[PDB]
Amino acid sequence: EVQLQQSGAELVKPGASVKLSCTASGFNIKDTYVHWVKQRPEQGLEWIGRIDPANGYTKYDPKFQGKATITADTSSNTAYLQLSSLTSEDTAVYYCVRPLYDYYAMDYWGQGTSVTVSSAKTTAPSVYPLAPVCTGSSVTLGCLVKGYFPEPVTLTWNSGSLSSGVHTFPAVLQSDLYTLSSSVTVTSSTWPSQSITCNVAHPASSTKVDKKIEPR
Amino acid sequence: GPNICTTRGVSSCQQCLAVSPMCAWCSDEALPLGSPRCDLKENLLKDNCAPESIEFPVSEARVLEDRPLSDKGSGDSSQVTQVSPQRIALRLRPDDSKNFSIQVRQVEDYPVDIYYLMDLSYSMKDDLWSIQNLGTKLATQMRKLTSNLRIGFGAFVDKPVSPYMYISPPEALENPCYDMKTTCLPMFGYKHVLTLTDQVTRFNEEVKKQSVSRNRDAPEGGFDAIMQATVCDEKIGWRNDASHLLVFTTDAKTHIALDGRLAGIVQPNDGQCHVGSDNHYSASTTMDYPSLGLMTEKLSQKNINLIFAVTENVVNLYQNYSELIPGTTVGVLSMDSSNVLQLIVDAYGKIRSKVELEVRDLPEELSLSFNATCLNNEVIPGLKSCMGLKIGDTVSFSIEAKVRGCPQEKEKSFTIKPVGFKDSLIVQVTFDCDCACQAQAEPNSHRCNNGNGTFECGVCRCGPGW
Amino acid sequence: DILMTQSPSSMSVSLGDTVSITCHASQGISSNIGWLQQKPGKSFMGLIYYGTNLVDGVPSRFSGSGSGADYSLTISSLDSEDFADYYCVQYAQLPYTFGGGTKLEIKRADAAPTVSIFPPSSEQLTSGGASVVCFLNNFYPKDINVKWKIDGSERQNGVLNSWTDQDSKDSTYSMSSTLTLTKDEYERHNSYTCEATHKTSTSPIVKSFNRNEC
Amino acid sequence: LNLDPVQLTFYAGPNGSQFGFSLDFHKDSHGRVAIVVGAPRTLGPSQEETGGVFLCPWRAEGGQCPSLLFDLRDETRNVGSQTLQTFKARQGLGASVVSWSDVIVACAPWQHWNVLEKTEEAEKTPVGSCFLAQPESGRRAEYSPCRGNTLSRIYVENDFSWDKRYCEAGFSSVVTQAGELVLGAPGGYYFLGLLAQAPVADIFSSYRPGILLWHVSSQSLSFDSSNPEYFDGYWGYSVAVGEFDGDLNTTEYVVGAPTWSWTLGAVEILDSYYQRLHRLRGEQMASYFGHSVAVTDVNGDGRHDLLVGAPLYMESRADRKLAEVGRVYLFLQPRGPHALGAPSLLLTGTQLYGRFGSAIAPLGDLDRDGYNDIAVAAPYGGPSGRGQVLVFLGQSEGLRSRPSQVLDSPFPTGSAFGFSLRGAVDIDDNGYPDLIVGAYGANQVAVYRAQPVV
Ligand SMILES: *[C@@H]1O[C@H](CO)[C@@H](O[C@@H]2O[C@H](CO)[C@@H](O[C@@H]3O[C@H](CO[C@H]4O[C@H](CO)[C@@H](O)[C@H](O)[C@@H]4O)[C@@H](O)[C@H](O[C@H]4O[C@H](CO)[C@@H](O)[C@H](O)[C@@H]4O)[C@@H]3O)[C@H](O)[C@H]2NC(C)=O)[C@H](O)[C@H]1NC(C)=O
Ligand SMILES: *[C@@H]1O[C@H](CO)[C@@H](O[C@@H]2O[C@H](CO)[C@@H](O)[C@H](O)[C@H]2NC(C)=O)[C@H](O)[C@H]1NC(C)=O
Ligand SMILES: N=C(N)c1ccc(-c2ccc(OC[C@@H]3C[C@@H](CC(=O)O)C(=O)N3)cc2)cc1
Ligand SMILES: *[C@@H]1O[C@H](CO)[C@@H](O)[C@H](O)[C@H]1NC(C)=O
Ligand SMILES: [Ca+2]
Ligand SMILES: [Ca+2]
Ligand SMILES: [Ca+2]
Ligand SMILES: [Ca+2]
Ligand SMILES: [Cl-]
Ligand SMILES: [Mn+2]
Ligand SMILES: [Mn+2]
Ligand SMILES: [Mn+2]
Repeated sequence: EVQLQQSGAELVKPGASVKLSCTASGFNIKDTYVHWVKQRPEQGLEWIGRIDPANGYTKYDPKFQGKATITADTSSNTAYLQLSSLTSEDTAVYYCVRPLYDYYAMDYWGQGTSVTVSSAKTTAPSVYPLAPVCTGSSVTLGCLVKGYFPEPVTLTWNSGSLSSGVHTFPAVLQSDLYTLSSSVTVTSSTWPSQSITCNVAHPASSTKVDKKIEPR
Repeated sequence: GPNICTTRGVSSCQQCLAVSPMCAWCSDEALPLGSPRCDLKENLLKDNCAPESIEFPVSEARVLEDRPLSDKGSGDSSQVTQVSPQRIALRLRPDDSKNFSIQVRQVEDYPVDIYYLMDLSYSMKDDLWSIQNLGTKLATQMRKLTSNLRIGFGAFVDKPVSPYMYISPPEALENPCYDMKTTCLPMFGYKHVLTLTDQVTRFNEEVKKQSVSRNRDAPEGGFDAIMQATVCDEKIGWRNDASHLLVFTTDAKTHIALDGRLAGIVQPNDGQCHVGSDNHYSASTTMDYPSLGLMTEKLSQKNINLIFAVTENVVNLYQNYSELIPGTTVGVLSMDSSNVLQLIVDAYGKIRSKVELEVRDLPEELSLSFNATCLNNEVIPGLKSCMGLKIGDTVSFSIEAKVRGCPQEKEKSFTIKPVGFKDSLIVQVTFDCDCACQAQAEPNSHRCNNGNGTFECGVCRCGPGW
Repeated sequence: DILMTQSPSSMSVSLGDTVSITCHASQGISSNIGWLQQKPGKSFMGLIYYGTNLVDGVPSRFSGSGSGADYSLTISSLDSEDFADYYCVQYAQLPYTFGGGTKLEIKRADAAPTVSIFPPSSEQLTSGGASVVCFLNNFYPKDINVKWKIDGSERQNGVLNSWTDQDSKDSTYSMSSTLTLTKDEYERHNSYTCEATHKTSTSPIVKSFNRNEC
Repeated sequence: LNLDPVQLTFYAGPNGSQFGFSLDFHKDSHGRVAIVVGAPRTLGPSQEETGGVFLCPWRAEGGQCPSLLFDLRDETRNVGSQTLQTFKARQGLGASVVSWSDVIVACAPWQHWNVLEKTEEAEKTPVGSCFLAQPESGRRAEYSPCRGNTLSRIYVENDFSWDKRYCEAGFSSVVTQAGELVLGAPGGYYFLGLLAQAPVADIFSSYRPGILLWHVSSQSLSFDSSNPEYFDGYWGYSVAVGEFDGDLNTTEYVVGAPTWSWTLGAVEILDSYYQRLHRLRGEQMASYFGHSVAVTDVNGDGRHDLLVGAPLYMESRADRKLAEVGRVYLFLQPRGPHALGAPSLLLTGTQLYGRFGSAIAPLGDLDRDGYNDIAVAAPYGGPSGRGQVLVFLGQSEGLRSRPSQVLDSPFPTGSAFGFSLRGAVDIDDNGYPDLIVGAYGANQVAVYRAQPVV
């Protein structure tokens, strides 16, 4: 079967360089064209370029001329994409693509490689309990994770016990650092009747802090 | 004493001669009953046989035409003689054999035709430049060997059809050198340029107006051209009484029969002329290349001496074709044809350094044997081909014809001719098997069983129907 | 380059509906177009190439069509797996250019949000910061506008919003707004409010607290 | 021996269409045998020669046949900032046809192809193409492995290495019992010659109309070479298949190269990975040794034997004179893993310019004696030069040195009667295998029925 197995996510500093890979599985990379595509949430999808691994010849969008450099080694059946003089705008997911039948198509896609450019150092999160103000039938608590790098973080209530009625929100980039928040909703007879704890783990700096929510 | 003529116990004059070439017959009335009528000619006169009744044929050979070998092939109106004798009469009796001779001379100062057939594919651009003065340079060197010289010129590339010919862009059809920085002629199969003429400066000035073309595949349709230069007698201008030299130059492989299928061409080469008033081969795109066998047939039919003047990188290739086309000579051409002059002279010398006899229309019952006298009176038995000769030398062959039995047709004729020569020796054979006394036979004779037979040559034969 | 205008940007539909995505180009591309699918938080799968031809393994409910500069992707009878993103891509000319995208979303009945405001924690205030949090859970449709008010006056500097994908259970979205101020500036004022403007209520849903007072 | 030369069956096509240039037997899903005939000069839509294919049902009377319709419109596709072009004018559709299961493979070795990018181009060259059809279902597909999109300048830079622009794929064709189409392309790699293999089923599933350039992953082309012996050798003029290694799971390939090693000509036996096992060298130059190859077991030892045609071989005769007549070579496969030695038998033609060996067809067992037989064509032989097909019977020691039967051409002069042959199929269902002969010069096909031995 056709499968494209890319490299793992990269974490690098601006001005440095990175080289991604795209290993072929179940076929010969030399068979067809190999394209690289950049994906961002706002700018959407952008086409970088292509390479014919049989001979090494390439084509590029004028937008990426200078930063992108595509190469291929038929020996390791692997294709590469090199990015130079990295920037905050180079933070994106990078896919490699090949066609199925049509010489020019874009059909099979690797899983993608997640690149993050940042000057930030490995910082530990700051976990804060969010208790309501001084009534109803449904109560809601919260838990704020601020200023940590890099992603990700795992968050549970009562160490995976309280799972239903929860909303954990995506991380957001707050000045080279990440901010994450989470909420939970139960009945008034549960809290403060039962101790509710916010369990946060940041494996990067290896910290598993826990904050119990206390009323006001 | 008794011999094979008597002991066989023959029944007629005809059967008597058939015993052995030494027998004879006596047709005389006054001959003893016990004495045989079929004995040696010495034994019959011994027994008082009338000399006029003696039937004894002697196998002989007398000349009818015996012109002398010409000293110079110059001048004359094809009255040159290079074979002697030109015609003889031969008489043979059953199972006998007679011997005669023939002389052959490589005449000095014999006219020569030289048609220069040239590859003009782009690989030959620099060759064109070094032969611009070739016509006058070649007139100077051949003048030592002949006073009658005519030269012509033809040119070939390949079949103007895909994939031999570039067909894109549309500009490349008018100028195949389009994607380069020069101009060249559109593709052409083969084109006749100059008929064989004695005005040698016409050669130089047609060469100076020629230019090259360009095709895709290294092998070139040269054989297409060798054919047309051979079978288009009138257009090339081959003279009847002259040595025909066809000089083929190329620096690459050549196409052969059945290669044309890659162009969609499957029709075999018909061996006919197809060069019109436009002087271009019109079947180049519709008729396959020729085969080596078809080429040999036409080269022999028109007495053409083919000469492969090719470059070192393909000498071995054409040396091997030369072995499949007898009478072909090979010379090594430099990469710019600068040495083509000495090559042709050497080839002409090598061509006329051999005399090989050939026999045409030889009856089934006749068999021949040959003895060669090459060099200095040195006999070489069982050989009919001299080698290593020079212009002016002369050889001679001794020939013996042996007949088996007696054939039905009493008068046949066959020819002895050297390969490539105009003149020949015609041998008019006559099989003397019958007796002259048979012409005066008596059908239904009173002497022969009350008319039930026939009286001929002094004996009684059973008539027709018995 | 060739501009790929994909429309609509999103649509709310239900299982079994026959929907049609379109893609309009800046010039003729003569069926040199493909279609892609990206299931939530996953990679891409080929759907169509050369305008109409299916990719091996793809169901027959999908179909491409159109010519010149206008093409159409159609899904007959949607499946639960068919809710994902869909992009068109042209390869009539280099460089290849994609469409903006089109997200298929589960349709359901409208639902007003459950607002909840949260003052800064004790731990945070002791460190030199102050973040007021405003959660807006379980609602539909996704179109919503949050507004922060300090002493009744609007504030736009220092806000940090975040949304979730459509929930797997109830098919409702949720939002999280975070106003971040310094400790010094947090105490210059007393009232804190986050107003919520939805189509479920002409009047904005308001929740607020006052500093010190509780 | 027992072919009926009295009551023939004649099929015929349009005038000048070269109907009969190539033929083969075709069995539908019900086993009903038909005859597929190629006519590489049939008029197209634009009144221009494109070729065509006919599918003749079996009728002892014969007659006209319905066409097997194919797309004859020139194609154009603007994609990848390039323009792809196909030119079917004078392509010769039907210059070789071959059948396997309920599928027909008709090829146009001279279909032209060009790619345009602004001012540059790939050059308009004959890459060759083959058209595949399933007559009962109506399915259609194409296959043209030598199509490329590399521009003319690059080939010059890389020195014409791997130049598949002049393949003329489909020149010769054959299909393995496993269903793997094998095309001969004598013009691949700048007139070196390549072979192209690909499973039929993958061709049908990976083809879509209008794509013009598409991938077939399961395909397998042979390899370029820098050896001057292969230069202008037309490796792929003729092709065939058989079993020559002893392993019954692998299929071996036989390839003709009639101008190999400076027109010495050769035939090579390969594995499915194009690795050379044996190489039979030509005996005489320009003999075109390799013009036709046939594979069948003639001596009945279960081991396939090889037959090679050299239709221009010049026989030696009296007075040092040669005479082009043609010649066929028989090679008997030895027991176990051993090289094919010297030829077991030399069959030499008789009629000058007769081209004895232009076509060779395995007949199966004609007289039903236990040994397979063959037929050899001399399309310009016979006392009239009208054409002859000679039959040679198998025996314990190879083949008989003299023919058992001789089929003289029923057509006028120049019919090329015998240029194509196919046997070993019982078409009237009488238990005896029959023979179909093509005469494209006369645009007809003659069917000889085998009858019980007299
Ligand atoms: C033009 O025609 C000539 C022939 O007239 C060709 O020259 C021949 O080429 C073949 C192929 O290379 C030669 O065949 C080889 O002969 C070897 C023995 O040669 C002996 O005898 C000659 C006689 O002169 C001596 O010169 C030589 O030194 C030896 O004493 C064999 O050993 C060879 O077999 C080996 O190689 C072949 C592959 O080539 C393998 O298949 C064998 O299994 C084995 O490994 C081979 O058979 C032949 O000898 C050559 N003859 C001459 C006189 O040179 C030209 O090639 C041809 N040219 C063109 C352009 O077509
Ligand atoms: C060719 O020469 C041979 C000898 O080399 C001749 O053969 C001999 O001829 C003489 C003639 O007197 C005989 O006596 C011998 O018996 C022959 N010897 C043989 C035949 O071995 C032959 O006659 C010559 N041929 C011609 C045509 O002159
Ligand atoms: N290993 C391979 N696959 C392989 C082998 C051989 C070649 C190759 C390519 C081009 C050649 O020359 C072409 C024209 C002919 C001539 C012009 C004229 O005759 O007019 C001239 O000069 N150039 C000759 C050989 C390419 C690839
Ligand atoms: C025939 O042979 C004899 C004996 O050698 C010779 O004397 C005679 O001259 C020959 N005949 C001719 C015509 O040369
Ligand atoms: Ca095998
Ligand atoms: Ca066998
Ligand atoms: Ca048999
Ligand atoms: Ca039958
Ligand atoms: Cl002479
Ligand atoms: Mn040339
Ligand atoms: Mn040169
Ligand atoms: Mn050529």
